[PDB]
Amino acid sequence: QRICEVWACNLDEEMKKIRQVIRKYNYVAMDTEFPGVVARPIGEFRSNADYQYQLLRCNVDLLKIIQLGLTFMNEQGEYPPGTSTWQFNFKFNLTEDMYAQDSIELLTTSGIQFKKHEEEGIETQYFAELLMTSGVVLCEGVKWLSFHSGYDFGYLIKILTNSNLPEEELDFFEILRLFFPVIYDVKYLMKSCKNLKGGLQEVAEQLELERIGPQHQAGSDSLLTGMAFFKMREMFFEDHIDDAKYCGHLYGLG
Amino acid sequence: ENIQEKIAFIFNNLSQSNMTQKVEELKETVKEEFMPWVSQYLVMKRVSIEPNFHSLYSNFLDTLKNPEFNKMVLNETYRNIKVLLTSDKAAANFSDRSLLKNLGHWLGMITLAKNKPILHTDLDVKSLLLEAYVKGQQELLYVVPFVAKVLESSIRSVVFRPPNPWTMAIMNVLAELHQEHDLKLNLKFEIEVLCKNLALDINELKPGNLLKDKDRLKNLDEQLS
Amino acid sequence: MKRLIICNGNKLTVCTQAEKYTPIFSLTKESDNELTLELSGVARGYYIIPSELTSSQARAAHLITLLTRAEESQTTDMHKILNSFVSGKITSGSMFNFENDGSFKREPEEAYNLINKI
Ligand SMILES: [Mg+2]
Repeated sequence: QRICEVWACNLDEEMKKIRQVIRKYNYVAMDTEFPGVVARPIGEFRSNADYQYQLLRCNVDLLKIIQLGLTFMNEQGEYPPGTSTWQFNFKFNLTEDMYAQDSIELLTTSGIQFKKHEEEGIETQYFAELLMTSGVVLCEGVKWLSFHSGYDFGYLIKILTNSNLPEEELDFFEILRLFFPVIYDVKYLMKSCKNLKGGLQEVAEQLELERIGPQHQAGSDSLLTGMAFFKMREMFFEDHIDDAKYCGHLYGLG
Repeated sequence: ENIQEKIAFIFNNLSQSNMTQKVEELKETVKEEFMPWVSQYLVMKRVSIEPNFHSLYSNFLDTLKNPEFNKMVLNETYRNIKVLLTSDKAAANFSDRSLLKNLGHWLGMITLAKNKPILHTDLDVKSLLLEAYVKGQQELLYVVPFVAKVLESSIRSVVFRPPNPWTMAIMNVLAELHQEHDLKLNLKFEIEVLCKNLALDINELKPGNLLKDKDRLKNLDEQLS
Repeated sequence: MKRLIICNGNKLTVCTQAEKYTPIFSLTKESDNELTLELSGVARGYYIIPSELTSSQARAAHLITLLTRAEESQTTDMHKILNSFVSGKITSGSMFNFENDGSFKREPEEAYNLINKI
């Protein structure tokens, strides 16, 4: 069972395993599933990277996260024996909540059970309380890997702070460097990588990575991000990633 | 023993004016081998009995800028807290109950105020409150004042400010305790003061049903004795 | 014929297509908590609000039902925006695009790029 599907019943039991994994396996590849984009900001913006935060702010504050996948690796790119990925399935009502129909249609095809989410999902406030003291956030030595994670980290900050996103992009990143001191966006690193273009699935065919788990789900996508980072780091970055050039930069934001 | 009298001399005359000078005095006097003894001396002999000089020593740690020494101090703080928690909770040990308050105040300043968490594997605060409730009334005298001193430093943290999900996790457990008709008034008044310190309203908190789940209070991991 | 909702702080304006749009009504959040309904030019001579509804949010949700031709017992994506504004969940200036049936405007290509991270 490489990917463990976490519900409200086994969240506390699976947090005990996570709290011991992070000590040895400090690289966290992650991905989230969210119901899409339904809102656009009003006004004129001085930059395209400022409109992207206000568009990000407009939607994270209104919609809620559906899934989160966490994959743990070490500096050598190796996985814990047994389970390396955890898929956290949060509470979501398809009648009382706001969503984009094209996103719900595209998530239903992947295999997301929206009736289980409504009845047996996790509360994000209880998950954030458990995640605050686990050692996965706010702790030195933990490196976070991601792929086009503007929306993914906005939803994480939304539940970790239990409030709306900061009105300014400067304050969003100030609180981002506190919970996640090190962030590697694989899509941002691909700009310096020759011939690497496309989405997660498109780019994990130039690197020749075979996916484990169902597509377009947080657990399997986060696992694919982890193999993408360590393979791309091996060919293009010579097994070393500059922290002064690539750490903390999210794709589109900035 | 001559070096022992010089570590006590450094901390005896510490102040905001000579803090930078005395940080250098420690470095040229105490070597790396004797560093674990200094962390033990600072927590046991200074932090535990001197609540007024806590920002002085917290600023000393920042000025010293030694991450290895900061982990020794944090590990020694947890070691000393757990010695008091797993002890004989007599009703006349007024001094042992004051040591836990001073160590709790110190712990929050070096973890919460520095935007650092109190790790679950190091000290599980929420289950400490639930375990003390079911153990008895003397265990609540040790834990509620100790927890209230730890959460005082949450207001000075942009991460652990009251809107934090983890801070209201603890504050909602204390709201359940405040609703108990058996909790003594001296402990009810301490929870009310903590709410005023965090600029919170005790009436606006959301107490759950954590204290009525007897099947969950039976398999609690034991941090007290 | 699409619809649009703009939330510019304390005001929620509902407009219909005409890509120009003409406002239908605006729901202003007054000082303490009061909502005020202000129908547009040709709105009072077009829509009749039964006397059963009294609150400004009940007549706003009744006009959205008349606009989107939804059933008597329904909550469209336009109602969800109205219910979020009245409870103060929309705290930033945003526009919402809707279809004629009140659901959020369909963007098949944008949703493909979001899950695929293209
Ligand atoms: Mg995904």
